[PDB]
Amino acid sequence: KILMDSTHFNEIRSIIRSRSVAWDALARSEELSEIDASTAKALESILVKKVNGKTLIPLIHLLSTSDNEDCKKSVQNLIAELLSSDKYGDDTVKFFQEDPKQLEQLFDVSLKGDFQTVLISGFNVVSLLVQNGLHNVKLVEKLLKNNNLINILQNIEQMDTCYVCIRLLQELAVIPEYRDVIWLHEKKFMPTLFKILQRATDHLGIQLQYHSLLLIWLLTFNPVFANELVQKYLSDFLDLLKLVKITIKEKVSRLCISIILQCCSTRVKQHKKVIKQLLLLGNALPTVQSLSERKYSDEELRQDISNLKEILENEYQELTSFDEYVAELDSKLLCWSPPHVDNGFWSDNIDEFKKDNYKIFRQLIELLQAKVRNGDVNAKQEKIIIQVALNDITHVVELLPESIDVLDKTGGKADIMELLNHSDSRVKYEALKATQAIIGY
Amino acid sequence: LKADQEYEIEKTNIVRNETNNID
Repeated sequence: KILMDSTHFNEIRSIIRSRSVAWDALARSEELSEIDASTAKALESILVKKVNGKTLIPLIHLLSTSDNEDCKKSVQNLIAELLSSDKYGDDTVKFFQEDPKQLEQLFDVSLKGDFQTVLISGFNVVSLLVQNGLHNVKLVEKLLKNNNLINILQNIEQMDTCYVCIRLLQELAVIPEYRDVIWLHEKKFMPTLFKILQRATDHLGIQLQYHSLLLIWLLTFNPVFANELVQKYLSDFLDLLKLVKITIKEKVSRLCISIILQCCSTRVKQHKKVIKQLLLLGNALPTVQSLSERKYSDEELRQDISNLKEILENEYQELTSFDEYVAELDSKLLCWSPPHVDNGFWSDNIDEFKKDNYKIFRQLIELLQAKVRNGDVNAKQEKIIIQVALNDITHVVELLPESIDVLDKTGGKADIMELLNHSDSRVKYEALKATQAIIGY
Repeated sequence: LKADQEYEIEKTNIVRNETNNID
């Protein structure tokens, strides 16, 4: 196979070889012809253990004729073994390149039959398509569109199948047309990649995560695909940074750093906007600063981390605390930021809050109302957000009290009164402080 | 390898822009 050295590929090959059907037995059961049985036996002796060569077509015909699951698994295992073998496999790939019918038959066999047989056939097809002559974007797209490949990729319990699929996609990503096919497959099944990234942030799993990161980086190598994936998941950069911080593998960290840099690279559209959004939401600057302080054995990973830190510092140089506050308000997430407790920041941003007919004040009132509606859950994060919103409202009422009338009109006083009866002691204290700042002494 | 591949694509695009300038 193309990546038969992987543990998942070896396990799939062993599973396929477990269900083995003899060529003579298939011929006896009218599942193959005598010449086809002889060709299958020769191929089995050559690979499973003489090369079939031109006889591989009779073996494929016998496999098609033998619809039994055991025979299909045996044929797939033999094909995978031939692909792994240096002498065999290459001849089959050359024959498929010369005759597109053989390549089409191999693609149809891929991701078909039994799960082990489907995996072995897909690995054989990937190995055949690894050659430049036999490479075909249409065959790769057809194999990816198969339900078996999607099930293997989404098989959380079957980590080996997901790792094999990710490795196959990463290997196919070298060819630009196959790279576009892999990008389309990623756009279709981004949920599997997101789940893998979340699992890595929170072995077979490590290899699968590394393969997924490599595939993501290969897709992001194209600026258009990187720009498309940037808006696909705003938290993807934060998840990648968390996984890189958690993971100690140098290769995984380097791949994550390269993927993060590609999204913020100048080649991708809206590079400055993407970098600013990442730094505002995922705290790219602090994570990069922490990574720079930490020592990394890999020189390439260290250089990538240094470049990412420099990019984050350059992006944050133009940004200010007002941009961070705006991003926090847009994300509706507040955890008692330094600007909330900074008297100078509130004094210098009081006019900004009241600007545009108190647009920021209206947004804060809407966030407080949403938190009050979400106050039934009374989650710790929700309680912290509610307390931060109450503190911001109290500050905006104490300074430039014109916003107090707007808040009262928009039900801010009613929201504060409702929060005054909240079960949480901190929320009740914050609401009482806001009420005291409103009309109290 | 991915970074080098992206550089080759960007380098080819720069040469492609030169062809438009040559045109």
